[PDB]
Amino acid sequence: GTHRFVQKVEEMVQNHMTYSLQDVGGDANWQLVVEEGEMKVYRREVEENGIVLDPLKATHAVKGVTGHEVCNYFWNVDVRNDWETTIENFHVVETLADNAIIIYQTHKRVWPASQRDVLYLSVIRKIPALTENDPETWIVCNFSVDHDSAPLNNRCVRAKINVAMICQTLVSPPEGNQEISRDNILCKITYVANVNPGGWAPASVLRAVAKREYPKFLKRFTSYVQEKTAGKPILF
Ligand SMILES: CCCCCCCCCCCCCC(=O)N[C@@H](CO)C[C@@H](O)c1ccccc1
Repeated sequence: GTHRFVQKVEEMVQNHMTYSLQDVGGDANWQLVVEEGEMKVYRREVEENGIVLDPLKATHAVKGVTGHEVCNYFWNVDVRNDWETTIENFHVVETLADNAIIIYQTHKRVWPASQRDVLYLSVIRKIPALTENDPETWIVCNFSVDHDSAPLNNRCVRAKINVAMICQTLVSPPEGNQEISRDNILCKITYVANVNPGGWAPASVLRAVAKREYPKFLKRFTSYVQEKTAGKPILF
């Protein structure tokens, strides 16, 4: 890439590829707090100076869609309002490259506290597979940056985030005369969110809200991808 954020991008992608994919089922620092179908949501309870920082990690398996398609839909701001429910307003501050943009958005008051805004670079990347026996990996990384055109606000507390949707397509070609259809593909998703609320709020409530809102998002967003891609040619 040309843009000034290319080095930071690579470091964020690499951290997610090494630390975010790590299996969290047997990790006793993590707690499985939501299960429904193929979806599991885990959290690690962390606070600094009384501020709840709990890392969130979800895993999902979604039939009939690819990692490329799920990542495309997650990244593409032209469809954000089709699925996102926690945002009041957003706009693109800057386009850095064809796969990378900076976004400013304000969120609905889902917490018992001042309204939050966030200012993040959103980038979509493909990580090639080492062999044709393995899945290619598609990732969208959303991470807080600074921008002159979006300074701190009077009205909102500036949250900071480090989020990744990491997706891999598994395929199971059919036995004989049939061509591959969407019944033969499944997308494995890992979604990780590390959110700094930028100020204090009761932890009990913040945790209740995260337990509610992330599984809600994931079900609605993945369903939306399934609907919008149904009966379409598969994008690997
Ligand atoms: C910025 C803190 C204010 C929101 C408080 C938490 C609400 C839970 C949101 C669940 C849905 C996450 C959807 C999600 O991942 N959304 C994208 C696109 O809007 C931006 C994102 O990477 C993010 C993650 C987490 C918080 C805000 C924004």
